[PDB]
Amino acid sequence: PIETVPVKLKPGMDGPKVKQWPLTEEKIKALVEICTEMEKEGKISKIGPENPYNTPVFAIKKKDSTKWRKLVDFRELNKRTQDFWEVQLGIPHPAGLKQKKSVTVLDVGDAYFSVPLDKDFRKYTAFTIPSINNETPGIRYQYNVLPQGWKGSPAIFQSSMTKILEPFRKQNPDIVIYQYMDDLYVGSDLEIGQHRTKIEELRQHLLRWGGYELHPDKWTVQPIVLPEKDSWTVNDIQKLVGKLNWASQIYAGIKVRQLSKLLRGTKALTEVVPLTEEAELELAENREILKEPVHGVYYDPSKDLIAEIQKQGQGQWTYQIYQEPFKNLKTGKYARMKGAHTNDVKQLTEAVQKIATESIVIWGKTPKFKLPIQKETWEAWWTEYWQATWIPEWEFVNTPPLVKLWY
Amino acid sequence: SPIETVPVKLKPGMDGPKVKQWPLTEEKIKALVEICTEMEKEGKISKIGPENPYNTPVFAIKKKDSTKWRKLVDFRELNKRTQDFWEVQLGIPHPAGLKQKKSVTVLDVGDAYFSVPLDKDFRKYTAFTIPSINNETPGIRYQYNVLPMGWKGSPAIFQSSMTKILEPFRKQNPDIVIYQYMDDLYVGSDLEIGQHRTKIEELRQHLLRWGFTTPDKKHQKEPPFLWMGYELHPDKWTVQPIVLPEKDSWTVNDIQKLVGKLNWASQIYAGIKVRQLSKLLRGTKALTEVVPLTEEAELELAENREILKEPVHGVYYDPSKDLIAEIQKQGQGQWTYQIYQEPFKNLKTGKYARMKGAHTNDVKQLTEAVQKIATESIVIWGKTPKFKLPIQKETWEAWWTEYWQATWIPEWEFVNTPPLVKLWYQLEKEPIIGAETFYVDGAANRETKLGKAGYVTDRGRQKVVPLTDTTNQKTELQAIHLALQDSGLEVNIVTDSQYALGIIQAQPDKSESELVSQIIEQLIKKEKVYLAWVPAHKGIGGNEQVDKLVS
DNA sequence: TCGCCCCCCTTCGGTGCTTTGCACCGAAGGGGGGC
Ligand SMILES: C=C1[C@H](COP(=O)(O)OP(=O)(O)OP(=O)(O)O)[C@@H](O)C[C@@H]1n1cnc2c(=O)nc(N)[nH]c21
Ligand SMILES: OC[C@H]1O[C@@](CO)(O[C@H]2O[C@H](CO)[C@@H](O)[C@H](O)[C@H]2O)[C@@H](O)[C@@H]1O
Ligand SMILES: [Mg+2]
Repeated sequence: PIETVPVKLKPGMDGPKVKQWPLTEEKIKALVEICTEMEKEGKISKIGPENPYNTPVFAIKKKDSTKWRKLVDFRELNKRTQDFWEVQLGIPHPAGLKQKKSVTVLDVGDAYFSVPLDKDFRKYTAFTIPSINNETPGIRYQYNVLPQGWKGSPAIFQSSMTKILEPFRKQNPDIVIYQYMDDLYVGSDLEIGQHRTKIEELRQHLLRWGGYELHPDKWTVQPIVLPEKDSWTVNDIQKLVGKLNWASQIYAGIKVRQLSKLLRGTKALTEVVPLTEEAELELAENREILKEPVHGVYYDPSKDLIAEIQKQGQGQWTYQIYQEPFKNLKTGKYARMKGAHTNDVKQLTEAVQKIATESIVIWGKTPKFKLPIQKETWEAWWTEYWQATWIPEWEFVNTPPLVKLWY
Repeated sequence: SPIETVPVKLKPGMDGPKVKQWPLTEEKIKALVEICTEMEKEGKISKIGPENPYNTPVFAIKKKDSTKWRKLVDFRELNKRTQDFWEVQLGIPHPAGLKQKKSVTVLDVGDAYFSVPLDKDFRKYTAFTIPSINNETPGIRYQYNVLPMGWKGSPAIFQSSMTKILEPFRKQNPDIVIYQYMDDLYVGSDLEIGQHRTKIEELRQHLLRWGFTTPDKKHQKEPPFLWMGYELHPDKWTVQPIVLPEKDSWTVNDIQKLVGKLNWASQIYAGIKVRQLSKLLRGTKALTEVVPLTEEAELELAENREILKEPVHGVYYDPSKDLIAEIQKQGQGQWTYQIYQEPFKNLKTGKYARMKGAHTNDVKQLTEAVQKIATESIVIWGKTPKFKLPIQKETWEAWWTEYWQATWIPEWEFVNTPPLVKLWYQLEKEPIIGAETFYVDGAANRETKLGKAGYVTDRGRQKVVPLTDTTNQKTELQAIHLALQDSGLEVNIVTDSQYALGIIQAQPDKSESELVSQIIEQLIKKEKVYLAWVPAHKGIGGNEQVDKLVS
C-alpha cells in the first residue's frame, strides 16, 4: 500500500534473458515450497511465456541454518538496471568497518518483501523453476515486491532501513553497520560474547518492526618472498632473477644486474655459483623493497575491483586485488581449515566468498574475479558450496605459473 | 476453448506481414476452399476482406497417421516481427527417468493448437489470402481465431495453457505421475487397473470441459506404449527401430544423416563410435559432394552395425538404489559410458567425443565426460551418480596436485578396464643432476614469414635450423622440438617462451597441431625432462647466447 | 517452402593479449529425435 518508485533499465538495454540450468531434486523441491508460499503471500505472481525475460534460480543452505534459501542470480539484471547514485539513493561506505575486532553478517533480505515494485519493471524479474526429467514445462514467476538480490532493493528500501536502525545505532554509537545488497555487516570492538549478545538485540529489533563472524583485525597481507639459502644453483639464480624482473613491474628500484652477471656463459643448471659480495648486496636491497608496501597505490571508487587467485597446493590459495594492473590494493593468502583437504572446487568457491567478503568490508563492493579454473568445471559444482546471498562477477582464465611469485 | 487468451505483441515499430500466396491452381485452391470451410464452421478461422492489409502463404503436409493432412502457414515473416517468448520446454523426458508404475496410460489431445484461442487483437496479422481461380479474380481471405501451426508463439502459448488446465488435476492427485510433452500425456499410477481407469476418465472429462478432446485412436491402454520415440514395457523399454542408410556411394548429407542416427542410437546401444565417420565431414564443401569412405570409417561403421544388430533394452529408475556411471576409453578422444543401478541392467548409455581446445590430455577429457554425465544425471534423475572410472587413484592424485587449475571429480572408485587413463609423462620439479642443459630460442620475422630455431648447451653443443612459413610461437615450439630431438633420455631445457611453456606444462597427450604432437611424442620417450623459463633480452645465462645465435 | 525443444559435429567470426597469431567461446550450419 505504498507508492512505487519508478525504475528504468539503462538506455538502449533490454532485460535479462538467461537460461535456467539443471537443479537437483532437493533444490527443486525447496524452490517449489518456497515459491508456493511466496505466491500465496502475493510476493510473486505466476506468469506465462509472453514474458520474454528470465534469470536463473537456485537454492543454498548455510551450514549453521539448515533451511533452504532461494537465490536468484540477478547479476545480469543488476548490470542493466539504472544507477542510483543519480537518484541519490546509493549507500556510502563506512571506513570504520574494517578496523573492528568482530564483524557479523546478517541476512535481512526478507525486509524487502514489504515494499512493492514498480508495475512496469516486474517483467524483468521473471524466473523459471525446472522439473526432474522434464515431466512438465518450467514454471514461471515474477516479483511484485523488491526482490532479494536486486541492486535496486537496498537503494529503494534505504530510507526505511535508516529509520529502523536509527535507535539501535543511537544506543550503540561504537557499533558499525554497513548494508550491502541483502546483508548487514555488523562490526564492534567488543569481546566475543557481548558482541554476539548485541547481535541478538539487533535481531529482535529487526524482527519487531518486521550470524557468520569475521575478524578483519586479523586479515594480513602476504608479500613477495625471496628464498634464503647459503648455496645457490644456476637454476636458483635464474628463478630468482625472473621473479625480481616480474616484481619490478610493481616495485620501484629493483635491480638484477649483479645477480644476472653471476650467470655469464652457458652453465649446467645444477652448477653451484657463489654469490659475489655485490650480488648479496643487490639481493638484500631487493629483499626489503619487497618488505614494505608499494608507494602510490590508492583506492579509486569510480573504478572496478579485480581479483586474481592462484592455486598453490596443499590447500593454500594466494590472491591479489587491484584496479590498475600491478597496483595491488591487497595481496593475501587463503587457507582452508576443514581438514578434509579433498576438493579443489570447494576450496576455490570458499576462497571466492572470503575474498569478496573482505572487499565488501574494506571497500563496500565485490571484485570481478579471474578464476583459475575451466568454465565447465566451475559450473558443474560451484553452487554446491555457495553460502552468500550475493554473487560476484567472474571470468575464467588459464594462466600457467611462470614464476611461483606469491608463495 | 474457454481458456483465457494470452496477449501478444509485435516487436516495437514493426507492422504485420504483407506477402503473397503460391502455386495458384484449380486443384490447389479448391482443396484450399474445402480445407478451411470446416475450420470456419468450427470457428477456428474467420473470413476477412481487403481492409485487412496483411497476408502470409499457406500449404499442407501429411501426418504420422499418413492419411491425414497437416495445415501449415509459412509465417516466417510474421515470426520475425512477433515479440520474443521465453520457452517453457526446458528439455526432453527420458524413459530411464521413469519409475515402475502399476498402471500406465498414454493419451493425446486432438487438434491441440486449434483448441486454444488466439489474442483477439493479434488475429488480423494471421491473414492468409487464398486466390480466386489461378489469379483471375479478387480472392478469399481468412484469419486465425486459434493458435496457428507455424507461428512462433503457438508452442509456448499451448504449453502454458495445457499446464494451467492440468494444474487442478495434478494438485488433486499428487500420486498420479503425468508427463506432459506438448499435447502428449503419459499417466502412471500405483492404483489398481479399475481405479486407474476411473481416474483417467476423470482426467479426460476435465480436459474436455476445457475443450481438449482425447480421441480413442490415440488413447493407449496396453503395453507396449509408444511414447516419445520409445516402447514402454512393464519391466523395460526399447527405442523404436533405427534403420541406418546403406548406400554404395555416400554424399556429405548421407554421412550427416548416418552420424545423427548413431548418436540417437548411443543412448541405449553401448560403445557407439562416430569419430571416423565424422572426420569425413571436415573440409568438405557441398551437401551433395560424394565422399569416399576411408578404411577407418568403414571399420567404425561395421563395428556399429554389429552393435546395432543385437537387441537392447533399458530398465526403469528405482529411487531407493544408487545410480552408477561407468566410463570406458575408446581412443582418439572417444568415451563411452553406461548408467545402471544393478549390474548388467543399464538405465541408458551414452558417449562423449567432443574435442575441446587445441591441446589436451586424457585426464582432462575424462573430467569432461564426468561433467557431461553429471549434468545429464541431474536432468534425468535429480542427482549425481557414483562413478566407476578407468584411472588409478595415484594417477588422479598426481594430476590435481601438479596442475595449476582447480579440478575435481565426485565420489568414484577405480575400475580396471584397460586401456586405463594415465599421464604419459611428468615434467621434473627440479633440474636433473648429470643431464645436459639446453638453452633454446626461436624467432620469426613478422613480415618475412621466415624464422630460426636453435639451441646452445653447457656441453658445448649448438645448432640453428632455418624455418619458412612460420610464426613467432611456432619457432619457439620448434626450438623445443630440436632440443628434445638432439638430447639424451634426461635433459634440462630453458626457454623464454611463456606460450610454449604453458602448453607443455599442462602435460598434453594430443593436439590438433602436428608440431605439438611431435613434441608430445618426444616427451613420452624421455626418462626425465626439466623445463625452465627465463625472461628474454635480459642477457641471462645461456639464453643470451642462443638468442645471440638465431639472429 | 512451417513452429518450438533437447542432443552431437563442424565451421565461422568476435574478443583480448604488456599479441602481430593464438586460444577461447558463442552462434549457426548440418544431422538425429520429440510433439
Ligand atoms: C505439438 C503440436 C500439437 C500436437 O501435435 P499432434 O501430432 O498431436 O497434432 P494434433 O494434436 O494437432 O492433431 P491430432 O488430432 O492428430 O493429435 C499440434 O496441434 C501442433 C504442434 N505440432 C506438431 N507437429 C507440428 C509441425 O510439424 N509443425 C508445427 N508448426 N506444429 C506442430
Ligand atoms: O559463469 C558464467 C555463466 O553464468 C551465466 C549465468 O548462467 O552468467 C552469469 O555470470 C556471468 C559472469 O559473471 C555474468 O556476467 C552474468 O551476468 C551472469 O548471469 C551465463 O550467462 C554464463 O555463461
Ligand atoms: Mg494431438
